Amino acid sequence: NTKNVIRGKYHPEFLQNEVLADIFAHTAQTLPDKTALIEADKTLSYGELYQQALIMAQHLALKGVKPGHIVGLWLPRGIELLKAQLAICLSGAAWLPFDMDTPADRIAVCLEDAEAVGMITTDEWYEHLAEVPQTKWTNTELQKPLSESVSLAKTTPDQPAYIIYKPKGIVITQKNICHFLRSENSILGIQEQDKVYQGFSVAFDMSFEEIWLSYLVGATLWIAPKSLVSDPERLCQTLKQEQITVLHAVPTLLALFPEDVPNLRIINLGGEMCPDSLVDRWALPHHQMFNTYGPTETTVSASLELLERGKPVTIGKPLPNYGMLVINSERELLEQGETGELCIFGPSVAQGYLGRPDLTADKFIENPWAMSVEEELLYRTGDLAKIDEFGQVHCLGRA
Ligand SMILES: NCCC[C@@H](N)C(=O)O
Ligand SMILES: [Mg+2]
Repeated sequence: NTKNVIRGKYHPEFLQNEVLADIFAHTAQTLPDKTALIEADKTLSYGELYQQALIMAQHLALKGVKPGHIVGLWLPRGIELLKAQLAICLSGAAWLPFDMDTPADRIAVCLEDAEAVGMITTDEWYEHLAEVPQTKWTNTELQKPLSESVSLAKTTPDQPAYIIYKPKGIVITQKNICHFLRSENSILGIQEQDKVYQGFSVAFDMSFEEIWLSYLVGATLWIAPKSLVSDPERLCQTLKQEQITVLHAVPTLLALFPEDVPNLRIINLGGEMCPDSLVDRWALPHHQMFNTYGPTETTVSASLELLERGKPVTIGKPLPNYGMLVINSERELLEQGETGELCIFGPSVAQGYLGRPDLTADKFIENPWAMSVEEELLYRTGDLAKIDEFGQVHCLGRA
């Protein structure tokens, strides 16, 4: 019996024998005629999206892409970016996402580091990649008709699903991300009826909360243009105009909203702990306001907190099947109250840092207190924390 190890709810059924392609293919076959993507006035259905991405994936397979390969992704915000991400996924490979504003030299560095077999871009952007040695395919050429269908080798849960980036490549597995999706959505509860704002760059974790939760339940995505992403008041009006029901964002953006958006079902605030003033402003009755915390090394999020006016803001309790404990300099578990390094365990702990066994073995360590085979690996956040007399974890800055 120990009050110094804090777990999320027990849900072994969130650990399935699945991969991202399985989740999306299920959603697309179940709701082919449902609209999946919205870009201004263009709309694509789940069935249309699935077929187009499958054609692109067969083209990747023809060009030599197989499960376990890493494919760079660099396209403008929009339907084509998401379709290309999905095409990489359907091919069985993991994608390395690049923000719109990534300099070509950084792209080259990341592709080299990951040993990527190639990357997807557009014709317009293809010219900008002269100094990139790796193979560069255009969505256009990958969308050409095929004279015969190509069988796609399936990938395994232990294979990478994506790699998030001097550069540190964090390797997230199919297992990691599929479990994270099911775990967080058991609490958030994104529904198929929802209309979800898609404003994050695919290089950030919260883009997964936007896109792939929606894929999981078949919600509809309204993809924000680059112009809108930097205009909080124009965005505050756009959310009302399009009647978006789900918004993932960081506290500062919400704090820059002039009025309320009453038609927002769920408000998931990542990035930073929400200030009390923003809670009192937005934790309204017709709003379910959440604050999600977690390092990229444990798949998007690790804990989630339901915000309420007058309830002090904390990082919440771990997500289902996630766990948190506090250790000291000697890598040994501390009794409650005595502060130390916050560590996270569970099935969504990343594989580690790509091609850097030194640092990986330094920060991903054996868990001597695992109560199952999914808890055998602790990621040391580098944060300092303590468990209070309420079983709640409190962050206390960096080490
Ligand atoms: N919901 C989590 C917020 C995003 C944070 N994990 C990050 O590393 O960017
Ligand atoms: Mg991090």
